[PDB]
Amino acid sequence: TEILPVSMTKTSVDCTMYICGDSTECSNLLLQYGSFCTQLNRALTGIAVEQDKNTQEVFAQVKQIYKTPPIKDFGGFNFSQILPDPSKPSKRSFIEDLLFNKVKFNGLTVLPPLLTDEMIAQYTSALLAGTITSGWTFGAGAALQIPFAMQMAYRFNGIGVTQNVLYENQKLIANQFNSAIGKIQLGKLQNVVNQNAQALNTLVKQLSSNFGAISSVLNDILSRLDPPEAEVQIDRLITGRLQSLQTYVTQQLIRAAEIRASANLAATKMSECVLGQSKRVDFCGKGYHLMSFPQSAPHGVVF
Amino acid sequence: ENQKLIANQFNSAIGKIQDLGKLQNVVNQNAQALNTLVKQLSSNFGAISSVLNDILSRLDPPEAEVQIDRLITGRLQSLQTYVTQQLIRAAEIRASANLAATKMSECVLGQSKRVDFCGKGYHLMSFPQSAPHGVVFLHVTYVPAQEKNFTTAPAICHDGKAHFPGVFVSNGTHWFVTFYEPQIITTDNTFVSGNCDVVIGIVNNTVYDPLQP
Amino acid sequence: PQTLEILDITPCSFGGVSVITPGTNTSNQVAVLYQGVNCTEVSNVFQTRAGCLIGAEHVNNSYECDIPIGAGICASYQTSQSIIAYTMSLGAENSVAYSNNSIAIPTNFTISVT
Amino acid sequence: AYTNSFTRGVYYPDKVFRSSVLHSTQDLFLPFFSNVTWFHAIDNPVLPFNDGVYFASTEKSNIIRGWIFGTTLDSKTQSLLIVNNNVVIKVCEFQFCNDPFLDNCTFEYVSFKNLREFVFKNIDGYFKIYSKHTPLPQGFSALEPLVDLPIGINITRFQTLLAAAYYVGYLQPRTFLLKYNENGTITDAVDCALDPLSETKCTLKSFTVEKGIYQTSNFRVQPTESIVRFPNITNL
Repeated sequence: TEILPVSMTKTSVDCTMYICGDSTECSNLLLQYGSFCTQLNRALTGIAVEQDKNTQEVFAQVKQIYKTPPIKDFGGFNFSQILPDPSKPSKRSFIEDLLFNKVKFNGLTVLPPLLTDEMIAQYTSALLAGTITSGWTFGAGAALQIPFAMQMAYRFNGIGVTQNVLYENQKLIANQFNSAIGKIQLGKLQNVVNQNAQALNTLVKQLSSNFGAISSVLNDILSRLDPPEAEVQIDRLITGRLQSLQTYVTQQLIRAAEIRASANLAATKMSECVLGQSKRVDFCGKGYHLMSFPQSAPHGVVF
Repeated sequence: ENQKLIANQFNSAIGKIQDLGKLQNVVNQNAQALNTLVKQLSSNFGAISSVLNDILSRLDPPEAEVQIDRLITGRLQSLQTYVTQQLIRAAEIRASANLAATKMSECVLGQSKRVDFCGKGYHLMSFPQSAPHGVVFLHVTYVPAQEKNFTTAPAICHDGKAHFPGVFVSNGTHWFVTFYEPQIITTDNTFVSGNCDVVIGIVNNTVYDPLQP
Repeated sequence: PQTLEILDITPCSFGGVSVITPGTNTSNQVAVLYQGVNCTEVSNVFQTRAGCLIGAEHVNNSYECDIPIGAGICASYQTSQSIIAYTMSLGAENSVAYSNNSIAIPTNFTISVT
Repeated sequence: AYTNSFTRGVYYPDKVFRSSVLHSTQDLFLPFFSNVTWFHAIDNPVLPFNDGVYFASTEKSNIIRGWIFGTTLDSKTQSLLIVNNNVVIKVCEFQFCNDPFLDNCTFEYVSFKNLREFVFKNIDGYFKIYSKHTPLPQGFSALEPLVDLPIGINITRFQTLLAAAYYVGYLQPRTFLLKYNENGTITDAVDCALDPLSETKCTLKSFTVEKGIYQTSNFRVQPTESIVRFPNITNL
């Protein structure tokens, strides 16, 4: 069970509300700094469009959407919580719910992802129904059918293992599948959620920092002083809060390069372990790899 | 007799290029980085002006050093911001350059058995093209397109022997081995081990043997 | 300070405002998304999880989408022709006829030069 | 009568030469599709002057030969006497009656098928006079600076005089994106604040917007009133 991250949370910032909330003379002096948050907004929009590419490269590896047939004689795995149940209103799978169970506004805006949790779980069930009913041949075009006891035999012969193991011990596979996921019921995934949370929380708490001026709130500086000397005091607040944004955005760009490296690894594992069999040693799990199953955990994928 | 399939499709696909999203994005991203840097020479950053001559030659040097100190901080933060964006963007391009080096080695300088690494379908061969600040791979791939539906069983015991195969395929009444090329079932690509209680789902049918004729 | 009822403070409705357009070589009318705000605050009104989407028309059908709206909605430009806001279709709803005896490889091949 | 000035009142904001650039300046130009007041002299009443006016006319006989810019107009505020025979410009004061006669002063100066557009301005005591003579149609023509006068006065009222169809405009501070050509003149312009597609064009700094979604600006709900509360009539 390999837990790979795929996408960060999409965040866009508005400068004139963050630095200069409900102030006009702060916006005038922010204009005097030329154009710093035109490029800050282009930096964060480039991150946000990148997360949509990440989710659409990992899960959307196939054009069609395949349905599990109403009779499901798929060799016997615990596919009740794996394949989708029609009981839940916000439709997912309970295994996706098990991963869902374990995992404000000050200018910052958390934009929603395009590919919703129900639509990702439809991509994943298409990949599961593609892998079971059609094997590796669904990676060329649409699905091209293969029986389950024929496709795992071919997944033996493709790694030099003789085809006489799941052909003789299927009840071992279904029981170990129940037990190993039973041990499961997320170190990498909860980490990514937490690093995003501490990044925004330090950014919000910077508004309680005065950066060496008389106060950290806008109205007290404006009321106590006048444009002779309030000009100096508000300059410290702006250049303090603008360094806080550039620090946050630079940390977001480095962290988005890490998630894209793990999104190209998850796209490579979807192609070479789910849509086929990998001959590579210890790439799709320790041992001799037969087949993988994608599972759409939140902001990630579970192989 | 399918080099005529290839050549036409090779000419059509080079035509469809004639009839660059990743590469033009890279050229444009460098341009906006350079253009924002030059426009910072018209920003005051809190000083009187931005042209260094009139800060010196409008007012006294007593406080001109203070005003130029605010201006030099704004220019130096703008230069540091540009450099740290170039370092991040060069790490992105180096990931693409290591992917293009891996595709040169494994798709051009060899054949990749990896699924969907060198194009969709069974990868046959690539050709690099020396595109501006990049490379264009003409991934010649063997893609079967117009679907079908056969009928097969987990193994086929003929007279008591479970075979381990090449794909057993069958158009509806007779069994073929297989790309969609129905070849005769033969024990050359299927080897005998076990029995027909030792592979679940097994049905009973002939397996042509080549030693008999 | 006058009575003793406890009343919250939630910030004013702000957000982005995006313009959904086709090409200027294609059309001239645009849609206006309002990000995050429910649009009792702020042409054809339409509410989404992304926010209000005025100027375009809801369509109960589903197509392979062209202009990313967000949260499972996409916009396009067709029927004269207008701008429509629909749920993205994810591809054709194929059903594989899997049996205990079935296999498939496609008939012909295209030597695809990707 | 009121009418629609489609794309009019777009002049050159500076004497800088630029060639084939999309330059965005925040200068007071007449807004697109604004409300301009058609008059008929069949007389010429008082007009509102706020931040300069866009004048115009449509004559085949050149009959308008006078501008009178003054607050009091009784040789107290500096009035003008611009005449078009050459644009001879008398900035000195003449003793006017209720209606000045048709058919001690300070400054004198000499420089169907016609439009006479005359954008005025008064910023930093620099009385700008722009012009364009193009034989309100469906088109676009930039207005060149014809003369400038560093008078340094305040004017707030005027009245065009002749010896019969003159229009007035409303100049407001508004962002505008310009389009210079190879020749160095203005061939197109966009207001970037009139309709949502226009402010897309400023954020891209282009004219041919491609199909997509663009974060043009930010939405904000302004406060409506004030609620200040202090405890019950306690002390007394």
